[PDB]
Amino acid sequence: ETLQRCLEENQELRDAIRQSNQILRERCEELLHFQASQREEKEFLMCKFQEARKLVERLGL
Amino acid sequence: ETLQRCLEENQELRDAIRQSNQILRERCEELLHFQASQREEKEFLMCKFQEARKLVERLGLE
Amino acid sequence: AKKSEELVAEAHNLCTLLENAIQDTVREQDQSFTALDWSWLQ
Amino acid sequence: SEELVAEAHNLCTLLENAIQDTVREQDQSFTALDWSWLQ
Repeated sequence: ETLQRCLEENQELRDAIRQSNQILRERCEELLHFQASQREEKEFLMCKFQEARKLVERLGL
Repeated sequence: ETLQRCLEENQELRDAIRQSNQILRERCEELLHFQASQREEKEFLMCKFQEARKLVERLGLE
Repeated sequence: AKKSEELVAEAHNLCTLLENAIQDTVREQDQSFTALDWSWLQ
Repeated sequence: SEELVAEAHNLCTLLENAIQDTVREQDQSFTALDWSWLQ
């Protein structure tokens, strides 16, 4: 029947959204971790190139 | 009426996934763009690292 | 189960969060080393 | 609808891949370079 066909589609629709929702959720957490990794790489790189600037100046004197 | 509640929910869910799909595509494109700028930034930093290593080489031979 | 109103809200809020995570990542990265004074390279 | 559902799976897979690539590229770190010429 009509209600059973309709309920099969309903479940299929909810399963889909529920699956994407879990993917978004995990991907979002991953991207938030990547922001920490990204600020850490940059912080390291700022230090390193500040060190380089200081050496170069230092050596110039 | 139970069938009516279902067809109305199916249309709402279908609408959400249809919106959601057009949004996912846009998000994928931003990430592609973000990969192109990450790549330009590293290439730039690699030139700077190289120039700075060589300038320190130069100066240390005062 | 979830009410339908509810699955859609969740999925809407998760969409927003991903758009914002992306934007935040892109904004922090656009905060670029090229904007620094490298004229010490001389 | 079967197509909307198939497309969504397809876009999620692409979003998955796109995020993975990004967090693999940014894992090639400058911490790997030799910085000992700083002394």
